[PDB]
Amino acid sequence: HWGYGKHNGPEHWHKDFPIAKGERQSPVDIDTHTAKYDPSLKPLSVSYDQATSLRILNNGHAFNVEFDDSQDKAVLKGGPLDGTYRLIQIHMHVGSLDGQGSEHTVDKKKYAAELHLVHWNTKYGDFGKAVQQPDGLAVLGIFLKVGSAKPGLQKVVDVLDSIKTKGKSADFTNFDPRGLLPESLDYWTYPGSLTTPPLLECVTWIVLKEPISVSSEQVLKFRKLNFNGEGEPEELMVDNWRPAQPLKNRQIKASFK
Repeated sequence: HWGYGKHNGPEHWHKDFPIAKGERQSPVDIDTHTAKYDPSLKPLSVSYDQATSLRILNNGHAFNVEFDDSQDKAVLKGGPLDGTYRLIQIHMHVGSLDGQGSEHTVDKKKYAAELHLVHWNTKYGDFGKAVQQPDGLAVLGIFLKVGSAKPGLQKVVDVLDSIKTKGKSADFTNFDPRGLLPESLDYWTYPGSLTTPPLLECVTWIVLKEPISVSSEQVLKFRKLNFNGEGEPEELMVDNWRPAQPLKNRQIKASFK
């Protein structure tokens, strides 16, 4: 399998998934002095009104919240997107200390953590089918910076002990993902990939300019999950982020001045 350690980490990924060395790999560093402001990028349309969360899982690589995507109940539209994209999974990437944790970086600065609200293009029928298309996913990347407690993350924080080890999951209905959003919907966008195996180059990345805040106590608690299964030596799930990949001839655009 794979992970973030020295023996199964980001450097080994290409052996099982040769696309790891692709031309459109994620995450990437967002260079503020080169990213291009595009006046024709429409505003993001987040419609999470009837969102239906299902469960939270510790998959052994990160924890994730899975949603019911049987219909258009929690969708992303607008921005650089054509059509409708359904929310299926929310993943969190976190560091071992405040100075690192995010996968995307801004002028080389790593945020304490990064959330990935993974949505898939409805013209493809489903997620599995969508990851095979260059425009099958729209992933909203949201940075976390230490500050005031975020009500939305607190919902996840309260459940962390139920999913301490790999394979453990818990009911996670009535979770409103709007609570994970910053004030501003301004963003950066570029074509990229999944940041975890299979690393399929299928995503239109939408990385929000404004990080959401997380208290010290909340991040402390997010670093208490384990990569390992119950009964195996404790390996804290920290620094589960893939580093920035080669931008190639790709253009990162900004929806803001």
